[PDB]
Amino acid sequence: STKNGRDSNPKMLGVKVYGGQTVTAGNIIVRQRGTEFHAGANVGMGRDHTLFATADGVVKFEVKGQFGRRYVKVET
Amino acid sequence: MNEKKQSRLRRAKSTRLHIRALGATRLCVNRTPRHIYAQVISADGGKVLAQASTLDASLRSGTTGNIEAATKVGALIAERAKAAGVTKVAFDRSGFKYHGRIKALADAAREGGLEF
Amino acid sequence: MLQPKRTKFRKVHKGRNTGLAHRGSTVSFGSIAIKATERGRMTARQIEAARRTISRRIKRGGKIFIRVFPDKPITEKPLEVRMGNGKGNVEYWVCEIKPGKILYEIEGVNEDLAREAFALAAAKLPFKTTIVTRTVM
Amino acid sequence: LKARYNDELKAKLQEELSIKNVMEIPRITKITLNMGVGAAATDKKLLDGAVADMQLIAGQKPVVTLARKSIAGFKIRDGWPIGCKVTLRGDQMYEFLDRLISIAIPRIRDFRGFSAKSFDGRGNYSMGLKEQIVFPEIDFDKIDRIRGMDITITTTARTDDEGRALMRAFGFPF
Amino acid sequence: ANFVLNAQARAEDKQGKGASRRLRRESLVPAIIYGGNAEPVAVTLELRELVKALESNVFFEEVVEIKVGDKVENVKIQALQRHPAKNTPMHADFKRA
RNA sequence: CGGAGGAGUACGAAGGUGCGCUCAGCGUGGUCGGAAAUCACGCGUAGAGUAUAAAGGCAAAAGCGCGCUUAACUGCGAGAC
RNA sequence: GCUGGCGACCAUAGCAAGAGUGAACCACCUGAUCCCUUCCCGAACUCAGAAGUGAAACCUCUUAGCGCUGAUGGUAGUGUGGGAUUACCCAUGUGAGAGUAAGUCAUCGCCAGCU
Repeated sequence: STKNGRDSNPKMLGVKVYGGQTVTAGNIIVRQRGTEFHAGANVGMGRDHTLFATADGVVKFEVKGQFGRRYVKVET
Repeated sequence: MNEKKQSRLRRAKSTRLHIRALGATRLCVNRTPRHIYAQVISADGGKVLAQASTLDASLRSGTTGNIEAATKVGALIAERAKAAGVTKVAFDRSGFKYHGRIKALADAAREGGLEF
Repeated sequence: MLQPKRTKFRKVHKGRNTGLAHRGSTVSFGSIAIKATERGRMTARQIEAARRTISRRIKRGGKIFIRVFPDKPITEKPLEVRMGNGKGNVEYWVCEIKPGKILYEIEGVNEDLAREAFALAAAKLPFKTTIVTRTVM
Repeated sequence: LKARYNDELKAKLQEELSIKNVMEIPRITKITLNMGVGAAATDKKLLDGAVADMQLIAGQKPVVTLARKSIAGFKIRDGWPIGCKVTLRGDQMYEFLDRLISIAIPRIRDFRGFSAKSFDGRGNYSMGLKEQIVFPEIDFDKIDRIRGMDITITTTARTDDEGRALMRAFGFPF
Repeated sequence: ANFVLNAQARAEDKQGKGASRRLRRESLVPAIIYGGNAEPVAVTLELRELVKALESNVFFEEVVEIKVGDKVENVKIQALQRHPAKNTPMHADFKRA
């Protein structure tokens, strides 16, 4: 007999909106377990580190700051 | 050595970042054992809108390093900012305790008529 | 018998053996060496037998460097056991060999003696080999 | 001391070390006393005895020091008091050091107990003296089992020789 | 003086994986010459000539002359690539000296 | 019926907020006190910690303290996964 | 041109060593009355100040010393079509990582004070 054979259900994480797409307020941009990406201008952060848009506009990704973090923002 | 200043900027960082995130005009104040300084800065954080300090010719002949001079500098910055056209600002203590000369400057500005 | 003193995991996937040996194809310790020109597997027993033959031929007059180590475990099913019911038990350890991999080097021995010892050793190995010497570049 | 050091010993040290700037002249910063009374978890009264003792010795309220990290070999663990300590700066350290240099060395059993060695290598000097008497405190009556205290002096003297020079000028026995 | 290598030009249509494999099937060897004050130049050599030159120890310390047409370059051998299993030379670097 | 591990809880503070603080290791000196308790000073360093398994994270620290407290609310909710 | 504050950017920008500045500023500095503070301490936070100093610390300049950046060429991998089956070859498109030549002791904005 074996002692293995367990696994958990999938969680479906990942980027939902890519750069250059238009969004409306409330749209979810990234699903992530930890803060792989950080919230920029017009982007909010949920209690499970989800990133969502707080304005209408166009999504942009970049690398900024002294620690070299990855940021996502919405341009109006 | 140097740890006083490093700690002070470490304490100032959180308030400065929160003010930047809110996007409000900032009233940043600096203190030194001899003088006091105050500036009004745009929300983006790159352009100075107004300034006032004891180095001005009006006060440079006085004590320049106590509560009385802080009140006058607060009145001066309030008047100059009101003339420039800013009304609602967020106060930035830059890691100093909200007390003494800092508090006097803030109170003088509020009395002068900047709502915060 | 060579074997890792400790391992993080007992059993590993089979994998695939492809490519050439860009690392470990240059003589670095001795003056003369034997390298494989064909790909395959080398077991701990084979490594031990080849080392013993080379040492006996060269009469312990020089140093022998072994540059292959068996760190991949291989499992087998107990026998008369049907398919399924989990992975089998570990039986022996092997080292993956890609063409160009140097197996043994010899230092401090005459070239004719070294070639004789390597010729003796090659008859114990499951792949074709060749003899190389140190060069400037 | 105090004015004694400021008016006299400053020039004396300046001429002794031939150092140009007055800010280079060594000065004593702080005095730290410690009792690390371990195994207190078994009894719990020796610790209050010790804090009362140092409160008597020095004119300040001592602070108890808890543990960091847990050692199974000893009976010690993270968040409980293991020792206690006092620090002194300014006039308090000058007065305490004067009382030390004056009245401690006569009342000890064996002289020569202190050395010009035991320098940290940067000008700070630590000495551990057994017994809590040699101070103007109450005698064996009204105190618990006697305890020994460690005292460290921390100064602005850069190196060992300057530390020794300042010590010699102040008048430690060694 | 002692060592002269005859080379041809290697134009842009003769660069890449396929072209290099075709050259080595034709039994030639691609090589690159770089060094101070000038732009790198790509050339091709003969395997037999290269092997003969490498057969001697002094070749790795002397200054050699590579001639392609009328021009001539004075260089030293800087790097060398070999086939892992056959030991045949495959590429060469020359630094201008 | 492939290879490895966890869960069937805990907490009125281990929740909220304002203010404040940096770990771990080593080398030195110093009563019992040593490899290892506590004290002081230097050196390279996130290798510590995060109630609990692992992964993704953590300087505005998401790690660690103190004062006051109950937003561990009621009615909802554009828009998304 | 020097000094202070706030940013842009986040090692070609950093670290380490060496040297320099007190007119102003900055820093060290004096005191503990009053405001305020230490699970002890005017050390830190805070107030009242000007006898001292540029020692420390911060800023500025020099150095390739560590670090960092980094070609060209070749090699590995790979989409499509064909030929083969220890997993490679041909046509066509694409193309690293490591290493080499080489480079680096940053570059800009807003305001205020001095010569």
